[PDB]
Amino acid sequence: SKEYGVTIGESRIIYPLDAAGVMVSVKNTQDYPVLIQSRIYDENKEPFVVTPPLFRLDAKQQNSLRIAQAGGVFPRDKESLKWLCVKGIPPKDPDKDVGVFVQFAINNCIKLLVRPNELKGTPIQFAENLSWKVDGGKLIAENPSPFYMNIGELTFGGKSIPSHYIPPKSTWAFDLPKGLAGARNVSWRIINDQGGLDRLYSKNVT
Amino acid sequence: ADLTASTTRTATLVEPARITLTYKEGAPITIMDNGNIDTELLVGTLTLGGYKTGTTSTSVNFTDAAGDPMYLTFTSQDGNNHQFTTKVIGKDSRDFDISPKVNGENLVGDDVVLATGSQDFFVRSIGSKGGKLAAGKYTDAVTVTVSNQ
Amino acid sequence: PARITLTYKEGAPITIMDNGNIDTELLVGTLTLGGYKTGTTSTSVNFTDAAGDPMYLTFTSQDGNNHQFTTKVIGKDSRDFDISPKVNGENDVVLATGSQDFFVRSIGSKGGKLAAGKYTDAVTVTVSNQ
Repeated sequence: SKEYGVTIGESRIIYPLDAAGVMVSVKNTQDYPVLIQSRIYDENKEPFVVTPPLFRLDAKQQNSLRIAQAGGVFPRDKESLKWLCVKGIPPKDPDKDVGVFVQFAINNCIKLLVRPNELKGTPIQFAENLSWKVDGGKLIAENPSPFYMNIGELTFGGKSIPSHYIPPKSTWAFDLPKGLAGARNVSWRIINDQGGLDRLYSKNVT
Repeated sequence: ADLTASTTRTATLVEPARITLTYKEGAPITIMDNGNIDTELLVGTLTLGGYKTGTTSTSVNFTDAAGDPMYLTFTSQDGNNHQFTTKVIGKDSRDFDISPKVNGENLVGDDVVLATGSQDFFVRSIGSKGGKLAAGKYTDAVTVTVSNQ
Repeated sequence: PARITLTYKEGAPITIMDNGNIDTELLVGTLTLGGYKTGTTSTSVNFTDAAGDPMYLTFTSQDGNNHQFTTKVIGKDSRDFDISPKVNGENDVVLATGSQDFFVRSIGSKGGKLAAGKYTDAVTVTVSNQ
């Protein structure tokens, strides 16, 4: 067996817009040293600086990364979403058969939620305000709040739906597995700012 | 005699993002009489863990240098660039086939919630579209990217 | 005339482990008690909260699902020996002159897996023999 693991000390970063920086811990949970390669991507999967961008982290050790905003311009009436990806790069390493040798590396990615000070409250204050419709074969969540509604559990007609975030002041369309005909109740829970599953809300679709 | 004061304070508890991967090698691969390898061989078994319940199969992406959507490509080490492809598949709780993204696309099944605790994926051989695989050592270096909810 | 003051310094965020509990002996925060009479001792100090569990201060989740964890309250005298004030009625050292820090140290989940988020406790101190 080959074993790999990378732990980031939080499951999301709430980055107060225009703050100088935040620290996040990364932990090499393995028995060999790794290189820790840290990168930020925009919401599309592809201003913020992560220091150090590459460094060695010995077996079982933990270090801190600093995420710093240097300039850039963000809307103030909603959160913005970026992604911080932390990759653990492990060390590198018959006239009749095909021998197969594969090395992996984990790239652990978490949401970097840029939050204007101008917004009032937090997502758990508004989690109940999601509304739901079925249209064009899909279940549609509308989020009137200025926060990403980071759904962590979603059930429609008693069937689990793979969650995804609902962007602020906008919507998200979820695919429906078979046999949901005439389903009515949607129950969901968001993930709070600290990564925990929040309380359960329920409503019927329109 | 008695004097008092009071205050109400808050503690913050966080859930980190922990990801693990265990890879258990499969059997060596025999070249058959006509020179092909067999399809659907268990090349190895990947167990992804540490993730929070609710994490989905579309949030997991296995990538490599060849970047062939839906496949991981293994390449000889002998300079001749013999290749074969494999797929990455697992089972959901109903025993239907599912797959994580491989080089950005899903080969099979709908998006599903990963099994609680950990999820097994199987690397299974497809074939070579080149034909004529030589005996030898074949490698790939695969990044598993998990986009935490 | 004497006035008791109780302030607090939050410590680091607490990491929930894979098994849903927290580690022991984490510095959850520091309570600073001041204003008591010269000579006041630790058995004259009683920190209480709603849960009212003897020896422990209990922190409870704000999400209405009632996750809780317990903590203990221990300070240090100038020999670095532990000072144990009563907590909900149960633990003897002279407090430092003027004011005394008390460290709130983690024990564990009261049961079940803890959900990340904010947890609260409203604490009262009663200082007797003043």
